[PDB]
Amino acid sequence: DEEILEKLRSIVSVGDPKKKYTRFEKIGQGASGTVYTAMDVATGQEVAIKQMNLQQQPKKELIINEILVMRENKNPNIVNYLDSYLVGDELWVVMEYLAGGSLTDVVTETCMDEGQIAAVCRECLQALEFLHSNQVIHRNIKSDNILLGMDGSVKLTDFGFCAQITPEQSKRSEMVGTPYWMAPEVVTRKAYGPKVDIWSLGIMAIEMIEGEPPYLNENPLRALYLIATNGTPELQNPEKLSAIFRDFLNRCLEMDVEKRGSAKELLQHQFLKIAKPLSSLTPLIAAAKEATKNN
Ligand SMILES: CCNc1ncc2cc(-c3ccc(-c4cncc(C)n4)cc3Cl)c(=O)n(C[C@H]3CC[C@H](N)CC3)c2n1
Repeated sequence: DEEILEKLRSIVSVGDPKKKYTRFEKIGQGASGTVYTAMDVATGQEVAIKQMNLQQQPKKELIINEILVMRENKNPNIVNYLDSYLVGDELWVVMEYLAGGSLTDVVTETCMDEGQIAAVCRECLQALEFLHSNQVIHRNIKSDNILLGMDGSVKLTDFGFCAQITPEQSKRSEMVGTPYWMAPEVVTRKAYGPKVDIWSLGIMAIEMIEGEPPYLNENPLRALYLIATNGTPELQNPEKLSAIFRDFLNRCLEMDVEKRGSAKELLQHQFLKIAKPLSSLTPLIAAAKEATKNN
């Protein structure tokens, strides 16, 4: 529709990004747009800006929904929205910039100890508690969507797949997310809720342990089948984990949605009590950057 486009345009101001921001440097590109780093002229704040051609963009309703969700869900454990501009047919969206890279770089190139894993899980559960208390389900938790500051701060990004629920409609039933990280009830199209994010967090903790989510060697379709049929995945070497870490994982990856922990109750779990300070993550960030120099 041209109606859905006009609705998208209406929630964005018309203006020039260069009035407030400079030193644009392209760090990425794709169909969904070009991504730059840039700087706030008045404050010196480094920012991340996405340039997007609106005409060609499919499923504009998801762009409307992401912008709306960010504007009303600002939090220290989220990669926050700063501003947006319309210029001609292109949309510019300004976000905080995190210079420490993604958690994916860390889990694929380093060995995290349990204190560092507990820290990351805590910060993520803080974001999830905030989101769920505002009836937002992320539905795409994975290390790729966890970004790190150079001080070890931990923030969640990418709200392109999130669902807003209501007491009227408090559950969803559609297969949305990234296969390896999807909870069984999502994969098999049952009525589901916020605890699907708790499952995906459990899979991300398996990333921090083993380097990959379960079945990454398989194609996405085979992985969906395996999740549906196996339920709670198995660790290669559970012997290597503490009793309290194993219990934390079990409570994230519980098949029974009523038995699975909420974000609020996992924030009280004993595993998080051994978390190291976030400064402990900066050597991992340094390692990850070194590892990925050649790409
Ligand atoms: C790793 C470098 N550090 C970093 N720090 C911050 C960001 C912020 C964004 C971003 C997020 C959301 C929006 C958005 C929101 N609402 C509507 C619309 C239309 N857009 C736009 C932007 Cl620019 C972004 O894409 N990346 C790039 C990374 C994203 C995560 C990915 N896995 C790696 C690249 C970022 N990278």
